[PDB]
Amino acid sequence: EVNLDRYQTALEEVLSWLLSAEDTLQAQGEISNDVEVVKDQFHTHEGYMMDLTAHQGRVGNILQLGSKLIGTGKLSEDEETEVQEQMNLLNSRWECLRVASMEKQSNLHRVLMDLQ
Repeated sequence: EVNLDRYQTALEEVLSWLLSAEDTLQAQGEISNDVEVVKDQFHTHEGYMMDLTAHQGRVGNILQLGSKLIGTGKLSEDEETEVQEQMNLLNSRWECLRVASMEKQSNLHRVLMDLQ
């Protein structure tokens, strides 16, 4: 029961962080025509990908905890359904950010190999 609570506490935290990191990526806007802003944008996004990587460990940890909870057989019908929906969401929201962050990294690095 404390498992099911420690899990759900980490889930809201990572999930919230995930909406925030989306927020951040979608505020960044467009890559600069100015090679000077671009380099800044590039070195900023590299700290973003460092941050991404660390939170990738948290997402997996919650995926492990969630799964094992299901696996114990010790969850009720509803409890299981919910842990199941939560991991869909965690999987899908993570992958959506992870892909856009990788695009951005590529577009940023490509536009600097060009211009800088």
